[PDB]
Amino acid sequence: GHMSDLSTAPTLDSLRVWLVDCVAGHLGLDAATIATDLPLTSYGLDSVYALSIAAELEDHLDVSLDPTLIWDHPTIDALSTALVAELRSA
Repeated sequence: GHMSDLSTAPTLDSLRVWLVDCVAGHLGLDAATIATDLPLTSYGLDSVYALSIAAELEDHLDVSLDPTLIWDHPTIDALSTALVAELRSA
């Protein structure tokens, strides 16, 4: 019913959906067929794209990403895991 935001207490569903939804909006394609199970390469984006794009994404969640790290989590599964981790250590 009520759409929960995060209240400093984000949920895996809110993030995971954020990532896929983020790409969908970015490219404009359908989220159900974005690439949640595929890397960013599928978008055919240049290396310079990740810089600005990866910056915009993380800039939205008030966080900074690492260089070799971005190429480490090119998928939503990894990125989401890392994102939720920001709220959960272990």
